[PDB]
Amino acid sequence: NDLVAKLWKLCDNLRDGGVSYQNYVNELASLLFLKMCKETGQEAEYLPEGYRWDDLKSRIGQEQLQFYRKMLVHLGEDDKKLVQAVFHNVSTTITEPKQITALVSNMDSLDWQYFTPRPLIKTIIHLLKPQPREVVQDPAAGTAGFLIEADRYVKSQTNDLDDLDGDTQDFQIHRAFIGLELVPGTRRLALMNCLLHDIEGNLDHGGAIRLGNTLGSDGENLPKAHIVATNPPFGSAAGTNITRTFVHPTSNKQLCFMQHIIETLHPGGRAAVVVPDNVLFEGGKGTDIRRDLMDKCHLHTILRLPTGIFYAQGVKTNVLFFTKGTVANPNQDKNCTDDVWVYDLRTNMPSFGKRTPFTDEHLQPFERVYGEDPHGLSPRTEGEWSFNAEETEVADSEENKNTDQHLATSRWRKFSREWIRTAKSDSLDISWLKDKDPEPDVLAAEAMGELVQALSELDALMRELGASDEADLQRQLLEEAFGGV
Repeated sequence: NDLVAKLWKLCDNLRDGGVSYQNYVNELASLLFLKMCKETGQEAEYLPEGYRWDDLKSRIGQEQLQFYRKMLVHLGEDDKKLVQAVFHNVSTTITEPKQITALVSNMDSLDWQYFTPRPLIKTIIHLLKPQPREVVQDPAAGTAGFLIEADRYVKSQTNDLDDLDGDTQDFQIHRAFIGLELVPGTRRLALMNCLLHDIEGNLDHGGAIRLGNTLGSDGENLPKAHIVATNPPFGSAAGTNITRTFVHPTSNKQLCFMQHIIETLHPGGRAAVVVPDNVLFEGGKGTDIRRDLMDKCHLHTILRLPTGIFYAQGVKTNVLFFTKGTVANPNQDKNCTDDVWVYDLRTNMPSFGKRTPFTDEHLQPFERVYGEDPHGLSPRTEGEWSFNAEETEVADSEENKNTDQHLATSRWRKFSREWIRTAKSDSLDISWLKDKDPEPDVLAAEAMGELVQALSELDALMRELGASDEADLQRQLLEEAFGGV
């Protein structure tokens, strides 16, 4: 039915990927199984480390097809005969690298928004403190919200540019701010926004916001920047093909933006990037890119945002604050990150909505402890108990290990690089507070039952698709009977 039709659409990738109608189900079953094991929440018990859904899903292109082949072989040969019995003599018939990438991501988002809270924008620009002569970039301009605010901040510190010499004024008007938007419709609105804000940008490109793909040619043709404040798209984003090579090729749109942001920043540059929880915990290439970030950049602060502050809803978001290299050594290539400060402004927070609005008041505590230095070098000391932090349930995890009662309830805590490396296995999904009081492995299990049911039926349509010119004209003979009404 609905599930079978949904599985069918995916076979379109297999069809155009080199796969025959006879192996559709086989191809799908494999991927679905790996995907389900993850959804179960205990893939650690079924699949071997290094060969799980994230390891395949995060990769892209040929690098992905070859990994898939290597993974099919590794699974079909081992003593863990349990899983082995499912991948024994199993091999994919996919040849088109663009097709597998399209398939894995397609079902990854299978089932069983350019809005940013104003107070968040204000806060982000306030902590970045953009100065004149600094080029502020926005890879995902949208309606130019961050740029307009960055410009507003600069004007509020220079009497609307009047404290600066004409030449610097021209810089602020034509070169200080740059954006890039994929959707022409949105870019138009963004263009009108800057224009009425006296932000002319470069006439060669239409103005401050350029039209194009950050993950494409336009992305690398973009000029470097001193500052980057952006809220890239969530999910698998819109029609944005990753036709650009990165230090670590990925199928994760968000992790691609991160790689771009790390690249355009001048040495000593600084950025604030709004990201989803996935970016912090995703494995596979996700771990490589996160290690790359903490190598090439000095990630110093992580703000875990509440829920329901975005027009979306069930999206967990954060804000990473970091510097390209280090203030002392703007060109450092490695070990830039040492101590990472995290501020939990999510767990045990007032359910935000039109009733409970998210205001600047909710961000003042965090901005206080943060410091006045835009590079997060102002003196800091763990200890912040706002929004009833003391009445929040403390979680029992590595984060709170050997931690005293008072600190384990603080919304402001620091973690070392070695700790993140060891305990967290290089994951930035750091949390040490439990929120107040179905089931994954249970939902996944029942779900799998149905997929299996669907998969069988779907196979029949093939197994029983008696190849001949009979079904060709017999099927259209029914169409020869009109349709509808």
